[PDB]
Amino acid sequence: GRPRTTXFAE
Amino acid sequence: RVTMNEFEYLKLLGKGTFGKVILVKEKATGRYYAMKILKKEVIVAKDEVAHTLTENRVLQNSRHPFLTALKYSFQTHDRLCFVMEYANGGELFFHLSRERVFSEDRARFYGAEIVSALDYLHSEKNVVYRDLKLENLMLDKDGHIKITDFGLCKEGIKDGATMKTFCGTPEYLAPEVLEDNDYGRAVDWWGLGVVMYEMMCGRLPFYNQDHEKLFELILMEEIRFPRTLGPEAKSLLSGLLKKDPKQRLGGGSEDAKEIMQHRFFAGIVWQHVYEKKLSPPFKPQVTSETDTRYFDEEFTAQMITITSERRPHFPQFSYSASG
Ligand SMILES: [Mn+2]
Repeated sequence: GRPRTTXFAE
Repeated sequence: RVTMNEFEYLKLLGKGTFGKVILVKEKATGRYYAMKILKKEVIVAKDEVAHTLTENRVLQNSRHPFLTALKYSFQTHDRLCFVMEYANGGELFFHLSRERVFSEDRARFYGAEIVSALDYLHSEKNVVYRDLKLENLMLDKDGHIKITDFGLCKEGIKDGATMKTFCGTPEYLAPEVLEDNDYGRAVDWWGLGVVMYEMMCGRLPFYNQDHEKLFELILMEEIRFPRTLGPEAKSLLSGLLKKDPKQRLGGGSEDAKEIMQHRFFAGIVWQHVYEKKLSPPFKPQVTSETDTRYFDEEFTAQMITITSERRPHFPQFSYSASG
């Protein structure tokens, strides 16, 4: 299982 | 006019970087919801207002069986609150972190539902979702998909109208977003290809811990598949994961309709998909509405109650559903 991810914007 | 005293505050479902989500009960009705609570202070410091407002408008302006619905949004002096449909079944991320992989038929089911919802966002609402991933695909108590988080949607996108903003989740970014040279609504099909690849293959199609190396793989490496994947699954995944959005399945004027015709979905009747008549092949084993087993025990175990430019007033933020 991959690690959990986070979104971003810019 | 709704306020925080209309709800009991039972359990922490999880905590993001700009707020928290609380499993709540509305006093007057007995109905459970998930309430997103944002300190206004935090929102403003982090330049996160626009996303929050985007989320509010997209949720107001959407109703689909596979999109998390908004019941209420309101504000207090210092806070913003979205009261949403509660996805009892947790994230598919959680489910795929415990199972190594799902069957083709299981992924077909979730795939069908996600297509139904993205189709509606694209063709009925002109919304591009842009952040499809396992973390944002949640299940309801019966095991149907509920897409959550709309703060990265783009509103107003029609036909091959382009977008410019670099955003999403790194592992999920489409090659044309990493190229930084204008992108269209086909980024959502690239995400659908990534999630379905993860469901059937057990891993992301491109991985490196380092983003810049990850992005290089995404732009340059040819897709490969486990040699047990069926040929209709492969072909679907090949089409969705074309690096050139013009060559991507769903990349033309027909959008979702091209994916809906693909032989991987043959014999799926799309209207029956929309009416929730497909048999969800995993039913969540929730004893009750406060059973949070499919949520992260990190957050579940905590027992907490808390009930001018730094803390502004958001005009016309508030909203109530049923209309
Ligand atoms: Mn989220």
